Amino acid sequence: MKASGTLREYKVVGRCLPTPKCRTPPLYRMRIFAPNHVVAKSRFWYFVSQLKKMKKSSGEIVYCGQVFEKSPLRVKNFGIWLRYDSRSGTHNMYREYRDLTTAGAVTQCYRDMGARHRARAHSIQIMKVEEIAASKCRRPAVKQFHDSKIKFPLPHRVLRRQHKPRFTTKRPNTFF
Amino acid sequence: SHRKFSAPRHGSLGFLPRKRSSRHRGKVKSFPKDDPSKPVHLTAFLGYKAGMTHIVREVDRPGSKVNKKEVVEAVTIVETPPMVVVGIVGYVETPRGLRTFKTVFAEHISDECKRRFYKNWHKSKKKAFTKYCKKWQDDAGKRQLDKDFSSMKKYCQVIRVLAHTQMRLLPLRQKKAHLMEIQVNGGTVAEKLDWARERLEQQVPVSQVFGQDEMIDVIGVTKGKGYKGVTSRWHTKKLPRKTHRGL
Amino acid sequence: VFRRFVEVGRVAYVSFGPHAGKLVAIVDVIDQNRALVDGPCTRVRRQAMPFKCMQLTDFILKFPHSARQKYVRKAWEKADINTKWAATRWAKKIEARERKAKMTDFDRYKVMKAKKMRNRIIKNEVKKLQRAALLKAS
Amino acid sequence: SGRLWCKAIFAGYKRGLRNQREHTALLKIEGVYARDETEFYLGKRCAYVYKAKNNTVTPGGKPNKTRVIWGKVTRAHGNSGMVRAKFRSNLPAKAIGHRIRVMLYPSRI
Amino acid sequence: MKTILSNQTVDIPENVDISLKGRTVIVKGPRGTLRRDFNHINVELSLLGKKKKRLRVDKWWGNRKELATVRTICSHVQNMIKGVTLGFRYKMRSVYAHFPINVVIQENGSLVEIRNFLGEKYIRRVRMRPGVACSVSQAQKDELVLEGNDIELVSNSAALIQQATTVKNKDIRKFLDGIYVSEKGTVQQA
Amino acid sequence: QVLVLDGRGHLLGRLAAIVAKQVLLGRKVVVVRCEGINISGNFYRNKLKYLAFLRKRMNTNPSRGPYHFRAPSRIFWRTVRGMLPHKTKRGQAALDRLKVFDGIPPPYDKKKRMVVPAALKVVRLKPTRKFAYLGRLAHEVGWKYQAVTATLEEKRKEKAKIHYRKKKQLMRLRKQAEKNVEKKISKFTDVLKTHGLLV
RNA sequence: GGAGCCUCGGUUGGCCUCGGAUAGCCGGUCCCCCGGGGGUCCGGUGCGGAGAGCCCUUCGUCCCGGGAAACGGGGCGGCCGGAAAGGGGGCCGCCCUCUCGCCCGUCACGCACCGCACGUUCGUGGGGAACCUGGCGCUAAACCAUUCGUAGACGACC
Repeated sequence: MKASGTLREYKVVGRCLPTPKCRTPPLYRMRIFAPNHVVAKSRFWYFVSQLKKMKKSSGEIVYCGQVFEKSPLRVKNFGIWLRYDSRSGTHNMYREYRDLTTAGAVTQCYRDMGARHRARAHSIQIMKVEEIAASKCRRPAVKQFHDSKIKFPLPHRVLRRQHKPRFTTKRPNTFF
Repeated sequence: SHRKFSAPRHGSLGFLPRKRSSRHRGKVKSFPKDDPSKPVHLTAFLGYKAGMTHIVREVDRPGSKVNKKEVVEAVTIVETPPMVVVGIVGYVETPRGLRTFKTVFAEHISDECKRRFYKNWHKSKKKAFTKYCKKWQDDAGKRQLDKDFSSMKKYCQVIRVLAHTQMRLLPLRQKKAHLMEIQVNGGTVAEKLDWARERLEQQVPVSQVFGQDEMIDVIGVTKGKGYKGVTSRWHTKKLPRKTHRGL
Repeated sequence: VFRRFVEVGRVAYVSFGPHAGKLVAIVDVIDQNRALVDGPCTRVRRQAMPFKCMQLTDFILKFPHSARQKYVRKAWEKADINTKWAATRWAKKIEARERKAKMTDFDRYKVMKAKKMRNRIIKNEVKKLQRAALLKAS
Repeated sequence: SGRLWCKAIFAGYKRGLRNQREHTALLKIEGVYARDETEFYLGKRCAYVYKAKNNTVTPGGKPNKTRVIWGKVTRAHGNSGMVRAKFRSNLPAKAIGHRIRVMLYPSRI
Repeated sequence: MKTILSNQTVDIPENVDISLKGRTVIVKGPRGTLRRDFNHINVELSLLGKKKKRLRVDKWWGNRKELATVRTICSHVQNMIKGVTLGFRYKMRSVYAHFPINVVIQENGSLVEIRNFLGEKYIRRVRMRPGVACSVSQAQKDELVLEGNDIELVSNSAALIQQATTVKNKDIRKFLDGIYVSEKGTVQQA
Repeated sequence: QVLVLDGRGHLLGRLAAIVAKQVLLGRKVVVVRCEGINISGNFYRNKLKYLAFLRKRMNTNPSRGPYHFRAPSRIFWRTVRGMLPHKTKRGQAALDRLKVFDGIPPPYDKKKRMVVPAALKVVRLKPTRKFAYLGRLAHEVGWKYQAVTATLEEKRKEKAKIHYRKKKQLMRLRKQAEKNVEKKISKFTDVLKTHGLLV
């Protein structure tokens, strides 16, 4: 699990091999977040082998599909439940974000945990991504965007293209 | 390992490159910092170390054991014949230091000062400053020197004056004078220049530059003693008698 | 102090990206550094563009903070941004930056000779204004 | 009665960090500062013009003292403006930082 | 996180007449005029309201430590309003045990002389800060009142003489001798 | 063909990196106003960072040891010297194309100065950090001409304001002139608009 | 101030300048106050009184017309301003000079060297030798040897 690129979401279902002892095994659905579907089906076995006694040698993937966003043009407040590991013991977390797709939020969560806690991607176990309303929010860094009349300027502007006219004559204005 | 008992180092590292000086005549490294409050004056002079003797005087430091008594103090005699102003030089304030702007000299220079501009006076034709001596007899030259003066009133900050001694008055063997820049400290630059221009070709006695019961600094060249070992230069302990390769 | 506020319904220009050189209206602000944006009558699909790749203008058009393309278009055409925009000093010196970029070589020669004579009438005229400026001062 | 070439500085050879391959020259042409701007210059014939002591016969002229080394622009180098060139003789190292011309005449316009 | 906005208005009475050139503010009124620079704090200073009754500072996208700079302007600008309509009056009591602190002021309240501190021969000649006018009060023996407008000067000058009269290499609990600040107040009431 | 660079508001390292490349490419550069250069970090940190440089002298003979130049121009010239292969010929041939000065000398005050915004303090710093003026740092290490240059640079300032005031007037007429010859440059202003030059 | 001969080479239109702010600037008007500054008001600000820029633009000519010019185009004498590492910068008279210079249009011509490379510049470049031609000029010093002894191993130094 290398959290490369924008993550996607996959609904992968599997089951044990059919045996004369048990006619048809039950089906197990998951929600995996992976860059490509190949490392999705691998990350699938990692979870099911610790919630069940099943391994890839005694299972079969039944459906490796990608699920798209129901409303990619709506802004949403996503609630993520984590299981990351530090250098000393593992912890449960509840991190909140604000994005357009759940995969857009999960990616954002992976960059943030790496940024705020120096945890690499192989240490984190996303367990629940729930769409919650603006009243059930808890983290203050996202509640501040709940305003029908939000209004804010752009402060002192970090001038880009600072190398295209590399040797100018005028002092570059930063107040737009 | 460490040094057993400490001991202060011999000699000073301040006066470090103990070499034969590159100047026979003492050279003023720093002049007093001027201020327009005081009237114009000189700050330096030039003299010749004659000899030494005693002095009996009445000590007047209240509190001492020697107060209101007689002491004998050793005093040096500095024969100082009056010096002759023969020129002025300007200086501009640069961020790279202090550059010399413009030099003006006198219409007539004594042969004592003209001795200095030659290495062999016997062979030379004594042609120095001749064509400069013929720059005060022409309307195209008198207005030239007026330009050189009226320029120093604008751009010069430090004005030093060029004076030389009078070797004829001395009893010495040599007759070649000693030149010296003497920083005129006083009022503003203009009156520092009018005062200096008027003093041209004139004698300047010590009473113009020093008073009595005053405290001054002496600059000069140490009495040379030649090539000396470590014991004479730095006074380090002579080794014990038993040493093989010298002590 | 600030005059242009990033708020719901401010028209913005676009600096880089595949949508550069177009106008686009801010629907709602998503993140600290990313906003949902939509220019319906400008060949710009509704999407999210970060604040780096946009330069907010001084046009405002009012509508609720999460309406769909149907309502923004009626608010874009009501205030009629396009015609007013192309009449601003900003867009006029934008369409003048491209009129110099596509200037052909023969057009470059027609503008050389045109410039040469307009720098001889102005220069000689200001020379007449100098021989009359010390005249009115002496 | 005018210049007919673009100004280009000969930066260095195609080097690694501890090896340089002198059969290829890195060229820095003025004004071009991106790979997408080098498309115009690919294939253009370049020239390092110098002058020496002895006289050399000149194509269509009198024996002067100037000599050239002809080359060509092979492919775009780096990610900003630079470009590789290949000359009929590997360029002398005393041309580093000196002006070499790139002409226009193999043009694709 | 970065808070989208944090502001703090400052209501001013009518006696004051504030004008501000950019991020520096000048204040004037009866007692004189004041002027402080704030080009080191990176805020928006907006002077709103017709007949200019209130001044507000802003801070967009500021973290914790920048938001701690929002009110310290509002506090700094209020002390300009006090130092223009009411002024500052720092009272100082010279408390001693055996040696009476002989303190005399020179040049109409601009230099402070301190003789016979702990029975010493030294004069702790203290130069005041320009804008401060010191004096010994009448109807009180061991007093030293400081006046002025800028609180950054009347207080700092007080700290000079309060740290000029310090006992060295003794027990500072036994040797309580020295001048100390006793009352921070205004010149006039309202 | 001479890059004249103004050091007012430039960061020391970010500017020296850009200068050193141009100098390596046969470009004669002059970095004027070295005392306006400012290093990042608070002042007491930078002073310590330079005082530790003054302490590295050859123990057996300091006269051969590292020459700690105190003038701001030579400090900036020193850091550029770091980014060049100054042991080789092409390195030493480079450094001769670089000429640094404190203040603005006469051969350059009447020329236009450039600005390198990729090395500009207003650009490359968050507006909460602290920075150390190279002039103040060099003075507190031994540059004994800070007072002189502060008046020589001030002198050429007011001598430039005279020129600027005589330049706005020298073009306020030019704006007023076209309003007085409008009918006879009309045929030359329209062609100067249809090809995007006077719009 | 004239032409040629060696040698070193690199370049191949110029930009003549406010200060400086960057959570702010820039230009005008001056209705305004004190001897230049402040305040004011009107405008500009993804800077167009923009370096994303400006300026100059070069095939040469010859007759004729149109627009623009007359104060212009080119010249010998003086004068001021200039010092941080100082323009061959500008002002006045001058005998001459031109409606030529630039832009629209005509007339015709200039090896049209037969598809092909170092072309086009800064260039009276730097340096060194010899020769031209005139004028205005200018007729020294250093070292040795000698002497000194304020100095000194010898040099050096006085």
